[PDB]
Amino acid sequence: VPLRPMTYKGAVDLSFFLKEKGGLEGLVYSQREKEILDLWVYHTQGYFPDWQCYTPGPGVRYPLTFGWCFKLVPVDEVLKWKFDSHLAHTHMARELHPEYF
Repeated sequence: VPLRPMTYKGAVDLSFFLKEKGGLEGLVYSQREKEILDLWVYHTQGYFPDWQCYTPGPGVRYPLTFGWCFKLVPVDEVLKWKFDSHLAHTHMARELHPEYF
């Protein structure tokens, strides 16, 4: 498909797709593993890969983009992808760090 920007509408439906149909959930996070993912999504769905960002360490990393419903939790610093459907409702990345926005 053609080329388009991530949108909340889109982000949400995506968050679903991946959860619902396959294993991102609980996947150890990594730089490349992210990146790969980006493109993948892109090739898959023509989203310009500039929307997959999370808040900085320590602890739980919150997706920057409102409506992308995955965060990165620690293991016991090591991060695993986790799905959470409330980040559809709460834009955590925002109260935590309104500076960027």
